[PDB]
Amino acid sequence: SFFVLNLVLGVLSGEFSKEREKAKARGDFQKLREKQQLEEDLKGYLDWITQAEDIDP
Amino acid sequence: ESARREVESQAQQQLERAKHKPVAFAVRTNVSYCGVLDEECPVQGSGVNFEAKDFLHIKEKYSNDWWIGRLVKEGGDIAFIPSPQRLESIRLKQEQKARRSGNPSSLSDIGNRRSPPPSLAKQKQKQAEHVPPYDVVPSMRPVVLVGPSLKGYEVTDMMQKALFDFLKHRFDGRISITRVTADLSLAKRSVLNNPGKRTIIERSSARSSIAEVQSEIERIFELAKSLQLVVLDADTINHPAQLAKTSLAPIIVFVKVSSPKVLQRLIRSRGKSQMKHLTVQMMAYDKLVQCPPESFDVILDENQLEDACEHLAEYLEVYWRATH
Repeated sequence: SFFVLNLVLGVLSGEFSKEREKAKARGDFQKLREKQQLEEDLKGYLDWITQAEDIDP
Repeated sequence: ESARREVESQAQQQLERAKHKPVAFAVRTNVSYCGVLDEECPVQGSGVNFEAKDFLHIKEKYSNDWWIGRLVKEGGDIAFIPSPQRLESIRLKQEQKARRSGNPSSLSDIGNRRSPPPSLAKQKQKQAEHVPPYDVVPSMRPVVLVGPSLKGYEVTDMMQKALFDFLKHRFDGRISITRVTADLSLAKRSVLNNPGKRTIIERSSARSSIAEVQSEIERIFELAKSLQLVVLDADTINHPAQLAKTSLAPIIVFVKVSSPKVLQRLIRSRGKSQMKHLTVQMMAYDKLVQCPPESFDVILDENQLEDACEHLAEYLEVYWRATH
């Protein structure tokens, strides 16, 4: 029960790591990476537009 | 010969009694000439080897060969600067170091055709352009804000309005912000002896827009006599290509927005009415991005108003102490 569970967890973790390292070559992480910064600058530029309107002319 | 010793301290004494002597004019230099190689200076010592595109602001008129000015480095001191005629005169002397400086080659042909250097090999020729080594610049270098999109596009309008807001508050009593409408690109260094002196010429230039492209220079020079930074919002300056060699030579700030996809998002924030020049901004940003920075002396890379204000204020404050 404990040794067998350890073996199962180790094999599954190794397989998951291999699949992760094979799918990282495609670059699926880049799409998630590029999505975060595109959202960080979004509100950082929209608030600039918003408050500059209130400083009025 | 004790005469040289007497005149050695004469220049220093006059230049030290008054520490609050105002600056008269300013001049840019672009010649990498080592002033220490030649020991020709009124005061014995080693001069400053000024680099190209260095802003020298004159404040004295000593003689016709050398003058007195100041540089643009923090805690600046008093040094010597050669006259453009003196610099032009010594420019020809540099080529005299070589065996020949003209048509007659020394390819093992000596004593047959001496070919003394004519006026062609001297500085008399090359009068088609005759660019002086020294260029006249205002005492205070202006500032031009370019980007991140079309000037006056309701998105750039809100962009620099906040930037102009904090600038006129933090620098209160120290800044002068004005808006202009006339053209600025149609202005070169020298196109005629008397360009547009009279408005009753009735020619191809009488009805054109030349009495505003030039008249904004010396008018703003008087405003620059206070040595205060000047920023405008004209709808003409969209690339520093024409501002790199103009008389103004102002301060350009890079205000890029990083990704080009975000630009569409702020465009769609207001929805429609952005189709007038929407395709332009698809390339207008990229116009000042694919080109090398070079022109932008300082670059603003911040996605928020708060730290963007501190970036501009950081550069202005340090540059403020350079010419003082």
